[PDB]
Amino acid sequence: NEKFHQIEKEFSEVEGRIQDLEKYVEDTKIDLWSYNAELLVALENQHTIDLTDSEMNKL
Amino acid sequence: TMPNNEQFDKLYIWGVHHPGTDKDQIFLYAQSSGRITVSTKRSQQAVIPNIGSRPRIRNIPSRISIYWTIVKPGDILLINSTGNLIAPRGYFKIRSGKSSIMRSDA
Amino acid sequence: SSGTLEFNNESFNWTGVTQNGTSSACIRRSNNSFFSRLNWLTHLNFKYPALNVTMPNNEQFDKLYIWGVHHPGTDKDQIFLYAQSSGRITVSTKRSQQAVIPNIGSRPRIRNIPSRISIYWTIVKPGDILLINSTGNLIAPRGYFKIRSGKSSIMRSDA
Amino acid sequence: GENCTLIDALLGDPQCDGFQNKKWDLFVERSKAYSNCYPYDVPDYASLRSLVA
Ligand SMILES: *[C@@H]1O[C@H](CO)[C@@H](O[C@@H]2O[C@H](CO)[C@@H](O[C@@H]3O[C@H](CO)[C@@H](O)[C@H](O)[C@@H]3O)[C@H](O)[C@H]2NC(C)=O)[C@H](O)[C@H]1NC(C)=O
Ligand SMILES: *[C@@H]1O[C@H](CO)[C@@H](O[C@@H]2O[C@H](CO)[C@@H](O[C@@H]3O[C@H](CO)[C@@H](O)[C@H](O)[C@@H]3O)[C@H](O)[C@H]2NC(C)=O)[C@H](O)[C@H]1NC(C)=O
Ligand SMILES: *[C@@H]1O[C@H](CO)[C@@H](O[C@@H]2O[C@H](CO)[C@@H](O[C@@H]3O[C@H](CO)[C@@H](O)[C@H](O)[C@@H]3O)[C@H](O)[C@H]2NC(C)=O)[C@H](O)[C@H]1NC(C)=O
Ligand SMILES: *[C@@H]1O[C@H](CO)[C@@H](O[C@@H]2O[C@H](CO)[C@@H](O[C@@H]3O[C@H](CO)[C@@H](O)[C@H](O)[C@@H]3O)[C@H](O)[C@H]2NC(C)=O)[C@H](O)[C@H]1NC(C)=O
Ligand SMILES: *[C@@H]1O[C@H](CO)[C@@H](O[C@@H]2O[C@H](CO)[C@@H](O)[C@H](O)[C@H]2NC(C)=O)[C@H](O)[C@H]1NC(C)=O
Ligand SMILES: *[C@@H]1O[C@H](CO)[C@@H](O[C@@H]2O[C@H](CO)[C@@H](O)[C@H](O)[C@H]2NC(C)=O)[C@H](O)[C@H]1NC(C)=O
Repeated sequence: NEKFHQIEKEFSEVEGRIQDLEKYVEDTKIDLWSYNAELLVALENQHTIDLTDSEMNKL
Repeated sequence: TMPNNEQFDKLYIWGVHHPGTDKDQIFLYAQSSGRITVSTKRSQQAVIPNIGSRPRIRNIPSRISIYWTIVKPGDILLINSTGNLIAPRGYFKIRSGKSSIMRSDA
Repeated sequence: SSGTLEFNNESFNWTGVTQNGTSSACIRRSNNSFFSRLNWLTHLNFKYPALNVTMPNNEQFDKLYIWGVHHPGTDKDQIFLYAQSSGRITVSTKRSQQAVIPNIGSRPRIRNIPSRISIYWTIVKPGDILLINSTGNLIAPRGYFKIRSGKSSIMRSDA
Repeated sequence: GENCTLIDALLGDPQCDGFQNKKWDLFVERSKAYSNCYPYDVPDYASLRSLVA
């Protein structure tokens, strides 16, 4: 899906509160999505193995 | 005064000149202080110049502070000043779209 | 996040003013005193000349300057400390500028002091120059803080 | 906008006269960009940059 305009994620200056919050938000998002990606890949690969073995046993 | 009678928001970019010394202020504006109040029906911004020396950049020890003001349709932009005003020449069409900016050397 | 109070004194040319002002609320070793890292500037011979002081940055790290503005409680206090009914402080660099105006007025007494100090800070990158311009009420800095980029933090706890 | 920032093209820095009245979808700011006109600063610089973008 498309995403066009977002917050800034790199900073060349020292601003404090808002910078801290933006970094926290992006980091939280990244960690949650990485967790989701690892879990989805693990689950889908387990399902692939299971379906192949099930087809062998079916035959 | 400047009215807004079109059907889109208008964006005004203006500024305030902080000269470096007092003789510069008297030379450019003939009075030791300015005051700029730019306002509309739903907004007002007053800015006061700060005469003082800044570290020279391109041999300039003065500065310009840039401000902006958005004016919705049917509204009126009012500019009130006694000096040090860096006035606008017109307006920017401000659209609502899917554009963005990105810093890259690619 | 800096994680250090590394402080390096610097020698500003406060010619024409009385440095090292003190107070009876800030008691240090049974003596009237003040913040250790700041310098309270008062008049000298009933004259507060126009301060215009430059300080370059020629090292390879960012410098952090902590300074302040003194809001006295009354008008006679302003005339007593600075010999003129108003101040104005413009601290600037090539990429920044901050102008602060004192607000003479009475505040609720704290440690019997009805005046106040507003603390400001200014970061100066290498190759830049710090410029201080003032006519009074300046609580000048004494030097700079090394500002590091690290994995330090702060936490409020009674543990 | 290789030698120009969006704000410079906005105000009208003389090296940016190409960008007058131009539209876009993505503005590419270079690390070589620099301003050459009168010295200035913008309170809420990031906010004006974001809304203009
Ligand atoms: C307050 O003090 C500052 C610095 O102490 C003053 O700024 C400095 O002014 C001098 C001369 O006006 C500048 O030197 C000049 O440099 C140019 C560069 O080519 C040269 O052509 C001149 O012959 C002269 O050497 C110096 O660059 C400048 N420093 C900074 C950081 O801007 C300032 O003028 C003082 N304020 C007042 C009101 O006097
Ligand atoms: C905002 O804009 C208004 C509109 O011009 C300004 O009001 C005008 O201000 C000037 C100078 O401040 C006044 O001129 C003086 O008026 C006195 C009145 O006694 C006269 O004796 C002087 O010789 C001089 O002419 C002018 O009268 C005044 N106009 C009105 C209708 O009040 C105002 O100064 C502006 N303020 C800012 C902050 O920009
Ligand atoms: C504006 O009004 C306020 C309050 O009405 C004034 O502040 C008050 O000043 C009085 C006397 O200056 C303070 O009382 C003193 O308390 C000390 C405490 O030990 C005592 O030693 C003195 O004998 C006296 O009783 C009072 O605490 C203080 N109140 C606050 C909240 O600070 C203020 O001075 C007025 N401003 C001017 C310009 O007069
Ligand atoms: C920023 O720092 C500069 C550098 O000192 C200050 O400029 C100086 O300001 C004083 C008082 O404002 C001026 O003294 C007066 O000058 C007039 C000139 O006609 C003279 O007739 C008076 O008897 C008195 O001596 C001084 O000339 C001036 N220097 C320069 C080079 O302009 C300025 O006041 C400071 N501003 C702030 C906001 O700190
Ligand atoms: C103001 O007080 C500071 C210390 O609080 C003085 O700093 C001393 O300066 C001299 C040279 O000027 C040095 O030899 C000392 O080592 C410094 N002492 C400390 C503790 O840093 C400063 O001299 C005082 N200035 C005036 C005008 O009294
Ligand atoms: C962007 O800026 C650079 C540097 O200001 C330009 O490179 C200059 O090109 C001119 C002529 O092409 C030369 O006279 C200069 O000597 C060059 N600079 C240097 C440092 O050598 C470049 O042409 C600019 N490009 C655009 C598109 O604005």
